[PDB]
Amino acid sequence: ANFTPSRLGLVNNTGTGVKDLFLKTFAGEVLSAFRKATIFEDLHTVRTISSGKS
Amino acid sequence: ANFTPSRLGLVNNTGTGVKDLFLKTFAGEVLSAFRKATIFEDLHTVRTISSGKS
Repeated sequence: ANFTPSRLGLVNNTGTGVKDLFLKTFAGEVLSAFRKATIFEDLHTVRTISSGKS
Repeated sequence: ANFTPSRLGLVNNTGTGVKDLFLKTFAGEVLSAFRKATIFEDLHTVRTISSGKS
C-alpha cells in the first residue's frame, strides 16, 4: 500500500456508506413479458359483410 | 564366493543397513491437482457498471 488516498467516496471521510453520493444506475434493458400462442385464429372460417346486423 | 564387497553403505561393517548412507533424487516433475468443471460462468448474463451501489 504505502498510500492514503481520499477514496473520493465518503462525506466528511467518516464511517460506512461509501456510495451514498453515488446513485443507483439504469442498466439499459427493459424486461416486459412473453407472448402467448394463438392457434384458433386459423382452423375456422372467416367471412366479411358490407352492411347489416347479422 | 571368493568376493567380499564392502557394499559402500555399511557403517563400521557391523549389522545390516547397507542403504543407510544414501539419499533420494528429484525426478523433475510436480504433480499438483486437477481442475474442476465450471459450467455456470456462462448460462447467465454479465453486465458492468462504472459507479453506484446497485
